[PDB]
Amino acid sequence: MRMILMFDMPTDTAEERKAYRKFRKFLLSEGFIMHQFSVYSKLLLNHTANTAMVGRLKANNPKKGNITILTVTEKQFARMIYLYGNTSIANSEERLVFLGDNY
Amino acid sequence: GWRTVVVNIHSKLSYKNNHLIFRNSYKTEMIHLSEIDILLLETTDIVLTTMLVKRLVDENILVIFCDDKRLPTAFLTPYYARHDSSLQIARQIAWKENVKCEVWTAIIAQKILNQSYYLGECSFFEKSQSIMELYHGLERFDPSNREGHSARIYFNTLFGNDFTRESDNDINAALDYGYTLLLSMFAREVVVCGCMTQIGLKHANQFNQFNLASDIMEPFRPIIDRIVYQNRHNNFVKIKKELFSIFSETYLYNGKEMYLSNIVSDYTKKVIKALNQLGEEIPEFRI
Amino acid sequence: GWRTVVVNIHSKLSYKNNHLIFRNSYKTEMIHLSEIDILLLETTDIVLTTMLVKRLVDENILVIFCDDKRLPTAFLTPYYARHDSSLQIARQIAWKENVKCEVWTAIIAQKILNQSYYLGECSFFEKSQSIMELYHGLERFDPSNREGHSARIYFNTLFGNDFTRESDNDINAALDYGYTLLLSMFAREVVVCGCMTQIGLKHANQFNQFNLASDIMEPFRPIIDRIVYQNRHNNFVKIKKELFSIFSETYLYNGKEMYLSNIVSDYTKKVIKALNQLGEEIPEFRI
Amino acid sequence: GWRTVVVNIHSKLSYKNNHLIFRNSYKTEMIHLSEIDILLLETTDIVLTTMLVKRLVDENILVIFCDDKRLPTAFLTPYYARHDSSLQIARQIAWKENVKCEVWTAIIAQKILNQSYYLGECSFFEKSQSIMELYHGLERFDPSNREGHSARIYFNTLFGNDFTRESDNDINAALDYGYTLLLSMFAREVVVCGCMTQIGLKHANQFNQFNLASDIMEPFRPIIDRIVYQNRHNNFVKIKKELFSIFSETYLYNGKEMYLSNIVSDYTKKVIKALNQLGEEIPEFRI
Repeated sequence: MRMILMFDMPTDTAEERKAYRKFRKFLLSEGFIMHQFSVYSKLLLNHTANTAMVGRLKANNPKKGNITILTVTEKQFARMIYLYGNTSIANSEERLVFLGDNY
Repeated sequence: GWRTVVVNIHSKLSYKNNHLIFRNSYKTEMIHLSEIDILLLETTDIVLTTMLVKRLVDENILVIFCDDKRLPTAFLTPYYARHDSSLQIARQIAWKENVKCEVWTAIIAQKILNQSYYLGECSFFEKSQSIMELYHGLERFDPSNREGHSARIYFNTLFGNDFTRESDNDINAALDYGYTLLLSMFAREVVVCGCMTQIGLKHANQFNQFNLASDIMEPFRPIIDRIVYQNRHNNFVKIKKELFSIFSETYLYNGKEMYLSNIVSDYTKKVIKALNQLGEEIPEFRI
Repeated sequence: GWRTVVVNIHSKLSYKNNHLIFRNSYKTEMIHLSEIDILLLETTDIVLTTMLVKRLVDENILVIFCDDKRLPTAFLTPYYARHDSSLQIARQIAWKENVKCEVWTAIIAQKILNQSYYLGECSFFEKSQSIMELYHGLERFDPSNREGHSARIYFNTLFGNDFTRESDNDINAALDYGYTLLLSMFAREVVVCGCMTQIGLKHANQFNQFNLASDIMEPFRPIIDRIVYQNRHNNFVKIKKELFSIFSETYLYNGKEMYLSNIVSDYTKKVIKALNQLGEEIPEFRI
Repeated sequence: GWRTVVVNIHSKLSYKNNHLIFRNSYKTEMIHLSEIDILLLETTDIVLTTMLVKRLVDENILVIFCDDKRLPTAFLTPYYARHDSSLQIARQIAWKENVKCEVWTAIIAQKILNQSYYLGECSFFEKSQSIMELYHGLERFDPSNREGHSARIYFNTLFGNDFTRESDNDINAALDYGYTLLLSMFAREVVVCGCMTQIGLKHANQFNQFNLASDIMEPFRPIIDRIVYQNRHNNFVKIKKELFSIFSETYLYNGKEMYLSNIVSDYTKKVIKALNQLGEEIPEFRI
């Protein structure tokens, strides 16, 4: 089960920033990878590990913290497109793909 | 697969969950294998796993390995693409010289006709329909060598009288590059058909593994000659890029407009079926 | 009859006392029925009467209708006492391949010669000498097909090496506009001759329905490319205004200085009569 | 179009907003062009505009012009109905005498069979048995002239022994009128197909523009013969009106019950497709 996780929280206060750093380090220690800001994902082996991970995430959530958890298949995970104002290549149907000089 | 993935950058490639995994320090990207037709490695700093190579052999994806100069060095050839290969070997050994010389003669006629159509769209006289005249003069066993004369008059008319195929200029380098890529795709198609690639349909004395794929790839050379003629003033890098744009561009088959890979696959299929059925129908490709 | 009545202006037609009454805003003209031979209507604003149509059925005169584009659309077909042109179409169906190849080669030679001569008037000796060499090198069956070897050098000489016919620009649209007007005039002349325009002089391509007129109008094509070369900087509207003055401008025929309509008429008549009589004389037009 | 518009009255016709405009002093009426199939002008006092004629040519609507006697004089024939005509001319020139004589023989067999069906519905056992014997005796090249004998016995049995096809009586006048209308519709269908109407499928020596449309219209003659036989006692005007009621009446095709125009269009389409495909299937029409 592919676990997509979004994380947001007010960062204004210093205690809030410290809590954000602590929660992010906890997410990295648990096996989650950060694709972009507030965007993370982790591959859970089965439903039991997913439930335990949900309980742990609820326990480690900081004050004012908000976490969105969604379950996604590998086919939907490969179809994930990220557009930075340039969009991800995986969503593109282009025939030729260049990792290298685009010339 | 519909997608030609070219890797010019140093990175590590792995195979995970029917997905090609591109891992680098800057970023990581996953591309499904079913969408991938051809895999091209243009540098010597790329790393790969033998498990991903096995998955590529099972997926029947052509893997090309280039040199430090980026020119292609060696490509992977699977031993068994399909079970019909072992049954097709007996038919290839049972082929007749009349069918081989007939199909090869018709293919050479299609190539010369495609040159006359190319320089008829590039619009010349002696070059173009002198080559059409050589096409009407083509005969079995090729005693007059009208194919080599059509090539000499073709390149000499396009690039100038001082030009030659034996020159080391970037024009002939790009010509050999496009002939190497098209020869790799056609050779992979012949591997899909299962027949022996080393056996040619023209000269039984010449022994080369690429002979058959070259005979099948003869009619498509003018497509490379066009972009080579347009980009001849551009640098070899931009010419190689325009040569890579041929995979993205589409061409009009007699039936409908299709991609180059589909035209090569269906053309090779009709050629093999025509060879096994002794010339039922000859596929004709025109620009 | 003899005189061919053509109406290019808004007007009304009536029949009174065996006399055709043509009424236009400027003046009224009455023409005897026995004097008229072929009747053609150029525009869509002409008004006619069914009684005059019946008198024309008794008089056997051919009625030709045209659209706003001036291309002939429909013609009147009587159920009895048919016109001689319908009997003349059978000879067009009987046209030999040798006569068609001779007339086609002569037309291509005239067009290429006009292109080289126009390049000589533009004071390019190398390009005009090359196009003249291709003109002297043209051969039958199109075992040369230099009409493009003169084309590429001619367009590259006129508008520059960067310009081409495939690119989308006001120059190419202007060339297609002039070729559309000349195709309308020559097509109207072929319709006056009665021969079917679907049967072309070129044996290779039957795709176009105007192929006969499109092949006959080739020797007059460079006259459009001259004005398109002079006005090339102007917008497409101004190029259309300049190309619209070709009807008013007078050109030099071999015999005498004449209008373009009479020149195209005599050329078309000589072409048709030469095709039916199997090459008595080939009309030659030089700029 | 589904609608046959007949104008016997003096008036002016214009084209406005894709609408046929009928303007008269008493009243004005507008009829859409898409609903209009055939346009018939039965008088010489009708006025029309060349723009409306061009719109009728683009709409592919048959325009018929009659005389003061109201008999049809001349109909409008468009030069190009569709782009497939120029490609179909080469196929018509490539047709074979075996396919022409075979299709024409089958069509004549369908006509004689329809005459035997008409005499069978008329409860004549000896006449329909004799016509059926001539149908079973029809052969290629028609050496016995069983078609002309079937026509002579048909008209001589229907109208009496003293009757003949060369008579000037209103019976033969109505027969030639219905043959002229059906010949006009079938000729318009042949113009829609694009093939040459002057080339017949029976005798290459006979040269007539209506030959092919007559060969296609041969099986439908008995439909006119029925109404002519029923209304023979009525005046020629009422017989003409009953002949005009044929367009409103429907007939049963082998597939289903359809209108006469649809049966003629689909029948001509199957005939042209059978001629180009060399007798794949022969459409059969029965009363």
